Amino acid sequence: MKDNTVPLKLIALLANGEFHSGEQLGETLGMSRAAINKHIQTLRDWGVDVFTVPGKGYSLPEPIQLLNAKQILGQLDGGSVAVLPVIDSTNQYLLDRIGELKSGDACIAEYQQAGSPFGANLYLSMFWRLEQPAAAIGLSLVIGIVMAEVLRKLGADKVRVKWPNDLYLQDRKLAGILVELTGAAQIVIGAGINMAMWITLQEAGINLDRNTLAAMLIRELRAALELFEQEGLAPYLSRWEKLDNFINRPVKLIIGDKEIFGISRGIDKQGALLLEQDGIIKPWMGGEISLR
Repeated sequence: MKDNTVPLKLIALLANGEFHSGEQLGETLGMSRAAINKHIQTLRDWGVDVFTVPGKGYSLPEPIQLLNAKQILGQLDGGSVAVLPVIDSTNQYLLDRIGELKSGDACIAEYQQAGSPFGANLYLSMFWRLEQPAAAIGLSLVIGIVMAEVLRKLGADKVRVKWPNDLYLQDRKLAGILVELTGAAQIVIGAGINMAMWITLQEAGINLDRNTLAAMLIRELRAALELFEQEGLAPYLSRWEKLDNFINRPVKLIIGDKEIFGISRGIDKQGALLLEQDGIIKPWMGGEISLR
């Protein structure tokens, strides 16, 4: 894989949001001001905002945070966790290593070359092997709960879930989850949170430490999945209820070509959407919910 140490090392230098000159950078990095100039371009290539001013140098319109493996692993117990601020995709990374992983192994990033600028979002993926493809929708629901739960704990109180895989805030999307199965069912979960700049944590006054958020999520996700793996959904049913962004609200459910109108009533014990239409209530196992 490509080596991005310098740019990173560099972005780290500039991170404080102040001004720094090539001379300045060069000596700390031990290299020509010509090189620096070269690495600045990269940053630029990653969506990073690095302003330049003649008799002044370079700086960032805003100080920032960077994943820091140390910190993260410092607050975790066991299991591999690959912290790669820069990567193609968190999911593929895992996908490609299906044979060397274990349930719980993870991968974290703040920029995906594959696909959104460096640091705007938090990416996380985790691997898990269920004893039996018995979950899925179940699974996705659990992931939203936890994540919503975790965010709340750090203070983003109005975070809610959107069946069956998004997180919402003020009726806008803040995060998305994805689940992928592999032909013992091998799964790779992935999620992306909108940290900073559809809505974002910053956008709404919340300013979390990303390393801690990463830490908790992994911890928490790992706990929840093993709970899932043996009790299924039962233990979340009530939790889902308190978080449902749309429960008892009129929604529109697009299922294929079909645009179906109704009132959300939550989910069933199987994680199915309960849609009530004209005094009738039925469970739907797929579709895209939207506000109507």
